[PDB]
Amino acid sequence: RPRFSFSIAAREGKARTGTIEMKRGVIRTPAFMPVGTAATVKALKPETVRATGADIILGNTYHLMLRPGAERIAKLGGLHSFMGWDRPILTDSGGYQVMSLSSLTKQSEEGVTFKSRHMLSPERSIEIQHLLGSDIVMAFDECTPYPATPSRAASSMERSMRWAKRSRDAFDSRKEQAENAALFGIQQGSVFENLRQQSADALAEIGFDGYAVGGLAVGEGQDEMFRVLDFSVPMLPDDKPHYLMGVGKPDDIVGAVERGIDMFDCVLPTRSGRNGQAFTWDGPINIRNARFSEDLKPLDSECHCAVCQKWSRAYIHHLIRAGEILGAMLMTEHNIAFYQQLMQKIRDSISEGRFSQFAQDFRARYFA
Amino acid sequence: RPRFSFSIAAREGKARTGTIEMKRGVIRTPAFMPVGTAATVKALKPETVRATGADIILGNTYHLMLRPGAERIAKLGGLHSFMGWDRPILTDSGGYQVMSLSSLTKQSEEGVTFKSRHMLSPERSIEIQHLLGSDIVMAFDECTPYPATPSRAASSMERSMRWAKRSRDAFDSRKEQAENAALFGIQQGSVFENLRQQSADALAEIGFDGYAVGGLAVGEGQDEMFRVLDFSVPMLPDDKPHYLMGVGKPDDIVGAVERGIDMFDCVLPTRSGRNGQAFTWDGPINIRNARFSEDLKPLDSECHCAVCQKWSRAYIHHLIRAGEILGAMLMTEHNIAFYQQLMQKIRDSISEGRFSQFAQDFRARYFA
Ligand SMILES: N#Cc1c[nH]c2nc(N)[nH]c(=O)c12
Ligand SMILES: N#Cc1c[nH]c2nc(N)[nH]c(=O)c12
Ligand SMILES: [Zn+2]
Ligand SMILES: [Zn+2]
Repeated sequence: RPRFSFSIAAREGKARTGTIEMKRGVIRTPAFMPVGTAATVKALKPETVRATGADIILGNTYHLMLRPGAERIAKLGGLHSFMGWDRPILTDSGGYQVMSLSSLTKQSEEGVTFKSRHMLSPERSIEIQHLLGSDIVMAFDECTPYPATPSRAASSMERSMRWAKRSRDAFDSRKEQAENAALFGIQQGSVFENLRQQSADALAEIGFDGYAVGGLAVGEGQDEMFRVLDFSVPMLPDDKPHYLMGVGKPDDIVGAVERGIDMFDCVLPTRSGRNGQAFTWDGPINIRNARFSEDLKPLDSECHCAVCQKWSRAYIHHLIRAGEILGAMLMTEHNIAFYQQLMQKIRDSISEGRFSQFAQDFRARYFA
Repeated sequence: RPRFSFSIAAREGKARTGTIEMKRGVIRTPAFMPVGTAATVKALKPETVRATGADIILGNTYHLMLRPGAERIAKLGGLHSFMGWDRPILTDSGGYQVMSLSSLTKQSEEGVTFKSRHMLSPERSIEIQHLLGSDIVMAFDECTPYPATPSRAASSMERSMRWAKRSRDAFDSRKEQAENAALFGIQQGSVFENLRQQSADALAEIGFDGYAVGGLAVGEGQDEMFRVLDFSVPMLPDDKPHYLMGVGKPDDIVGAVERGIDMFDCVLPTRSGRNGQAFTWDGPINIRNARFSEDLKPLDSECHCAVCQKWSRAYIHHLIRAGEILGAMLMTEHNIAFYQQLMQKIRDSISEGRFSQFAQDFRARYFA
């Protein structure tokens, strides 16, 4: 297999379906990436993640650099061996999380220093991702808070683009990395069209293997995110993957595919799983609700996951109410499976030229 | 398969190996029973429990009667369907737990009433076990606290024996239960030989499918428990299973088999698993200890479990230190697997007439 090859096998409007071939495996697109904080997809064995249909998972520069340490994981053989996932891993660069989780920060042109004292810069971020043995490396960016004035949004975007160039060069500098991994740039600009264009252009000029749409999962309502996607994704190179970071709910995902996005990540299925929220084709339910205490149906009536073929709502209800680990396990497995079944339905419907009808049908039921 | 058939296929000194055939399956003896509070073996899918080699698991009258409720589980189809375990289940009667976990109790000849207001009596305990669809029903007893004066120990034992007769008759009264399940009596008497004899005798006179040794897991040191086992187990009918309740550490188990016990249960492998204690043939280790942070070996060098073939100490160390659910999962799977491998080694060595040498060899290493 090649280092990186994105091929589009079918299209419908702005939506696309295909594959990314990399050395550790093939990624079917549009793709949902379970998130794996902190070298684990919470409450799932790797094999279980794979069984739900996941082709790739996300790891985080920020958390692993604090625990257990980037150099340590490198010493132990890389993230894949450490956690037992042998397929592609995309690592976020830390750009977001450093500002999100740190107890104290100092931002500067050089990078960000923080307490949880550490510095994170384009160079270090790319080095950490290297040490982890990431397959898809993210540029070190700044995720602009929402809302943002045009001035501050512009300043932030410009910095991110300078950091994008520094990320590129740091990646290319490391032969082993350049030859075996891929590098994705990250578009910023808040919700402003001219800034998103200048950002798209700076990224394309630098050149990346894929293009992420940053900053649209930090407060924007769906209508606003969709409006920004409407003009923003066509700015990106058509022949490269389009990754919407941090999105999202099943309906976010469907609308974003309708707008040209090929890759997604979100903690919602996992986190909300452990809190008792289960996704269904008729909308999300809270399994803790009293009305499920003697409900013998599965979580969802059509889901093929192992959880739905074996246990009832009533049981899972009991587990979560009891704070039992197996509840978290079952809820999470179901939710990730559901997300993967959604992606398959999306891929298949685009392949067959009936995606717009799928999206309409999905919405009708999900929102009923 | 018959309702109940215990056959002894080989012996060595007081130790025995064989099988219990029941309608839902065969139990290899000596047997370790993972404990399944509250309709779950914590952090394991049923299938995972089975894969470690478990033939039967323990459920608890006390906890399930409070949550989710005995009648409710009966409504939903019985404990086996509810939790997805289709093999034998032994249910404890509540005798122990009511006094152990309840917030307020009133003991009387009729039974125990408690707040966590509920009453538990021989009749209700047996009815609850029925409702759950238990395969091996335990008599409702009183687990005498340790230490105990001879007077109080005698009074407690006598009550337990009256309750044993009431348990027997309540069980026999329910045709469905009498025909498909088994009933085990429970010997009490504290550490006193004459009381253990009177108890053994009252139990044998009543007649049960198996005989448990109660009250030896509530403070007694090993030397004392072994001394009491030394005279107590020969008092029980030889041709019926001998169950030591609540025991124990791997070395407890080996010494108790040496004294004629065929069945064990304990929360140690599960609970201590989640707290970071892993069993090894060289003794238990605490995986949280700093010295495991870059240790690439498996939990144990010889263990065949899935955990030891796939993940390192270093990873599991990281998980538990991070309070990750997958740490609890992996630790628990390993620990139960280890317990089952111990039981297999015991069964095989008795079958081959080299159990006394196994026990000596085990102790030498484990205590090295
Ligand atoms: N919005 C949003 C984001 C979610 N994850 C992100 N990660 C990075 N590196 N940048 C981003 O803007 C975001
Ligand atoms: N010792 C001890 C025991 C552990 N579980 C028990 N369960 C019952 N019913 N009785 C017992 O004495 C004990
Ligand atoms: Zn499901
Ligand atoms: Zn193991």
